[PDB]
Order: sequence, then C-alpha cells, then structure tokens
Amino acid sequence: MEMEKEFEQIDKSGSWAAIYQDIRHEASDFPSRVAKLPKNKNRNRYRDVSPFDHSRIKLHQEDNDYINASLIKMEEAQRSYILTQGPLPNTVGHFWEMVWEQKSRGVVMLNRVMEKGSLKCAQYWPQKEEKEMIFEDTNLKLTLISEDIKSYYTVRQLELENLTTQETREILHFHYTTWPDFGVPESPASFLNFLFKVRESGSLSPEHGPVVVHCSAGIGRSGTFCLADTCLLLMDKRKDPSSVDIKKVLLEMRKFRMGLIQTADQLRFSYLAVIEGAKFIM
Ligand SMILES: O=C(c1ccc2c(c1)NNS2)N1CCOCC1
Repeated sequence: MEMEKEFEQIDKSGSWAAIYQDIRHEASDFPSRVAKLPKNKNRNRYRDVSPFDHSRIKLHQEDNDYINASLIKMEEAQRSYILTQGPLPNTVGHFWEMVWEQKSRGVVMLNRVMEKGSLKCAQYWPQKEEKEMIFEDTNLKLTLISEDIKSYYTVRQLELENLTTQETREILHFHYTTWPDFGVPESPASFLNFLFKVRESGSLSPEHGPVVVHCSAGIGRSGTFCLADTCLLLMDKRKDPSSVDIKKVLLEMRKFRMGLIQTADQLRFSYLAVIEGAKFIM
C-alpha cells in the first residue's frame, strides 16, 4: 500500500502495536559473540543491545578492537551510517578513535547528557574554547572552535588532532536538544528541519566517511533518523515514489543492527516524518 493512506488505516484501526510486533518477529538474528566476551562488559551500556559480529566497527588496535557500533550500508539509497551507543566514561577515547579512523565529518547526537534525572551518556566534548580535552588512551586532542545555539538544536565546530601524526580535522557536532523525556515529538517539523541541516553540511555525502549517529542505546531515536533520511532519498531516486515501503526499509536496516525503532510510537513518528517531508521536498 501507499504510505499516507496505510497510515490513516492504521490510525483508524488502532493497530500500531500489532504492526510493530510483526516487525519484531520478522527481524534478523545474527551472532554478537565479540560483544559478549567478558573483557568487554564495561564497553556496553545495556546488556541487551549489542552490535552483530558481521557489521560491527573494528578499532585499529591489536589489544582490543571492540566498540558498541554498527555500519548500516544502504545499497540502493547509496548512503551509509554508523550507529553507536552514547559513550561511557571508559569509552570516550574509543569513540573519537572511531571518528578519526572511519574519516567521518559529522556526529549526530539525539539525546541530552541527563534525562529523567539519570546520566544517558558521558560529557564527551569540551564546553569552553580554552578548556580542551586530551584522551590519553588513544592519543587524541579535541578542541571546541565555535558553538551556535538554536531553539531546537545546537551545532558545534570541533577540531580533532591525532597527536601521533599532528594531523588535524574539522568535525561538525549536530545536537538535537528537544526530544521529550517521554514519548515522541507531537510534530516532526523540527526533526525534519534538523535532518536537512545535517544534509546541507556535507556530513552525509560520499566524499566523507559515514556519519556517526547516537542516542543513549543507539537504536531508537538513532533508528528514526536514518530510516527517515533513507526513505526520503529513495522517494527522490525512484520513478514511482509511492513504491517506497517503510516497513521493508526498516527490516533491511535491522540486518545491520538489532532493535532499530524501540516502540510503536517511534514507528508511527517515523511514518509521520516521511509523509510530511515528502511534501516539502517538492
Ligand atoms: O521535510 C522538511 C524539510 C525541512 C527543511 C527542508 C526541506 C524539507 N527541504 N529543503 S529544506 N519539512 C517537513 C515539514 O515540516 C517541516 C519541514
């Protein structure tokens, strides 16, 4: 079926939970043996969210190459994304090592450091120009260059230096700051505006390594971001845009990381975002 009318048909019939459970039942199951090794317990935020072995990002290190991160490679859309958990106190150096090694231009953050009164990720970037951060375990230096605070999101320019080679690179930090503590946004307008700002920066384009996107677990809000981006790109590429099937795209993405889209409310919000976005594109 088309999307917008499939949408009203699920609303009128109130069957979002049944649609979402079908997706959960059909989703791929692949091994995640490296994630579950005892030496990696303090590298995982949640025991039930792990990268598959076949798609995990490897650190260029011979001691321990493990990070909780996955490469989502979308062949028809010609887009790739790295989805990862919010960094932990003992993985902030690994996080920036990955950004460096994978040649990423942009980092997309969809959570606040504290939500619901609890810490959802480490404070992994500097908050003042004159107070830079050094990660001694991976030999990187990170400096805040500029910050632009808007009503729904903040964009930061960061300098990452590989202290071993003295090479430097400019990284863009795109921080969506207004996702509610509970539920999903009432309107997708600010989320879509944010997606378009990431696109306009070049951070999603083939001349750079894959964008790094995270929330707390790296599957819920993060899944919504890449699902909406890929669906809108396919609607531009195909002769028949009504042939784009958001459930089929989501199942393709779940071949590369488990659990993408965590609730039926997040599934409905993803439909809403793609529907409204397809009108603005034209
Ligand atoms: O999809 C977008 C969107 C936003 C910005 C741009 C765009 C498309 N295209 N160029 S810039 N929406 C969805 C409807 O409400 C808000 C805007």
